[PDB]
Amino acid sequence: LPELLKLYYRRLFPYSQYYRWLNYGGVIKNYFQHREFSFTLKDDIYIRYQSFNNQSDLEKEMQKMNPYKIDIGAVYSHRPNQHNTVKLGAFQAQEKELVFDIDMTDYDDVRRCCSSADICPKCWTLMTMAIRIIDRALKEDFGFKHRLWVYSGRRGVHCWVCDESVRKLSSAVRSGIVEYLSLVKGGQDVKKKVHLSEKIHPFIRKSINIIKKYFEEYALVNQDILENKESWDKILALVPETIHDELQQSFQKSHNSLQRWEHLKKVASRYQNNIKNDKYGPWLEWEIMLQYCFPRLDINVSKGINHLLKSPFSVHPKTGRISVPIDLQKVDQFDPFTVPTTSLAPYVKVFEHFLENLDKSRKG
Amino acid sequence: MEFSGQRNASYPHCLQFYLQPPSENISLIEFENLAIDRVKLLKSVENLGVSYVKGTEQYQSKLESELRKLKFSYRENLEDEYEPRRRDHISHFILRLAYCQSEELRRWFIQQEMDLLRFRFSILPKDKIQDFLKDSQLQFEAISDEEKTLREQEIVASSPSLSGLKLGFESIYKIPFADALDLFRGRKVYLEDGFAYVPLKDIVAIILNEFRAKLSKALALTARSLPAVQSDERLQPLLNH
Repeated sequence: LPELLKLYYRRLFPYSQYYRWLNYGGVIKNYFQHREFSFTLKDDIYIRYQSFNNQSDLEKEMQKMNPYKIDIGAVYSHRPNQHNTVKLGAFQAQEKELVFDIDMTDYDDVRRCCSSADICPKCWTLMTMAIRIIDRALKEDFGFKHRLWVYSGRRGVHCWVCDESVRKLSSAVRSGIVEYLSLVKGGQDVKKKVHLSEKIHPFIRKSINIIKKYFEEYALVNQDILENKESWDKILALVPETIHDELQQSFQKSHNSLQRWEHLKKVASRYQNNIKNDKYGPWLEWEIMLQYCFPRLDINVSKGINHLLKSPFSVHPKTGRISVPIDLQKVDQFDPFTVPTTSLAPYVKVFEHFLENLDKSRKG
Repeated sequence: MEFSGQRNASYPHCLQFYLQPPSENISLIEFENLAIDRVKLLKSVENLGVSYVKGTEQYQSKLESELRKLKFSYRENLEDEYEPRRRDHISHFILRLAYCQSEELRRWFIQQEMDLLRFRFSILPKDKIQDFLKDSQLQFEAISDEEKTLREQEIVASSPSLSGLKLGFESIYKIPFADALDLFRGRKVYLEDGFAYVPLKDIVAIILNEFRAKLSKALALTARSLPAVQSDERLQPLLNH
């Protein structure tokens, strides 16, 4: 791995674009010098609180250490590489991009073709829906303009939202943003994770609209979510016990997940129309669809201003893949198995398009 | 035919936000009793709370009797209520220093102030809302009100709490989802493309929040800057007991 990283950090890493990104035109005094970075090296040796006076310092350090993994931190009250010179308690984080972290391993209770840190073309449709739902929310509902989506290198993607107002958000509002973006509740042992009110806020409506474009191909065809009793038991844990007998009988009489899901919707519709006073909510179909397709997140990644998350155009040590950006005009056409390990130019072009929008917004 | 022929400016409304220092004089017994009667009021708000549920008509009916008995500002009167308003203003400035002696005491009196403010905002007639929102910095401009009936259909279909009548009598105007923060993060009500179809009470919550922020900054200033004024402090023990 180190020789490939030496060549990569010499010839292929986009330093000018990276410095242009995190310096934000130099409008704010010593902003890039106050930016934190963190390096992970051979045998997982570790160096936190890196920071660089200019693009040359960044280039020199990344070529010197040749890190396996790089993480980006906050803008601090002082230069992080000089934090040993600062008074007690005076070294503090001040600003940070609103960062989201989405991994395929988080879906192991609903995906069936793969598990753990491995992925395949069947389950990566979840990441297409996840990117689209989160990005659409950030675009339309939150109104944030500059949103950089990046593949982690193996098992997921990261979103870096880079507006100035976004960079100045507080921990409480960051947590509120995640909570609003988190219909899927609870830990690994919680059986039912999505619950909906009798009448629904328009934010949720759009998620079902996106999911419908992929739910057949993903859930009913590739995952086959109602293939057998073991698979449909997990869905029956989401529904009233009064209709478990009827649903089991209908599933047994039905040949495949397509017919079984149609029967589930029919039974759910009849139960919804028949009984008002039950503890289960009426939008049962939407709850099942959302639990099997909606985005999933770690609130600790986003809430902490001083948190460290993986750098764009860093590398993965076992796959060898570069942490490339994802084109929002062509999300469905991205493929993690085609990622480079020159052919890197389209991803740098996505980064440069994002930065041209950023610069034009700053100037206009 | 056309014919030919001062304290109004101080408080055009009973509502006040303590921006201007009253640059005048006071008596010893005057500032003493102006503050002490309000200490009794602070306790009385929570005594009424332990009596029965917050903000009901029983609360409302008893509370105004407290104000008439205690001679401080009211639901806004057209005669010389400016004297109660300046008494309220002056005595508010005097009250900053007593229960700054502990953060728990600060929070205690802040909480009864929020309850009192919520009551006053609950009392408001329409003309008060119309003139105070324009005369204050609390502008919060409305946009494209004719669309409200499309949201009379959509909100009603989309909300458990709201109803078609609330669209008009809790008169709806367009401001962002973030001004209805608890409503978006709880996903309680119809908001769309980041915008909220908002009645006055959300702006009341914002008023209370910025009031708390400004008052907390003032309490920090009270803790720090005050020692030049502290030539006399004999009331402070009797106030904290």
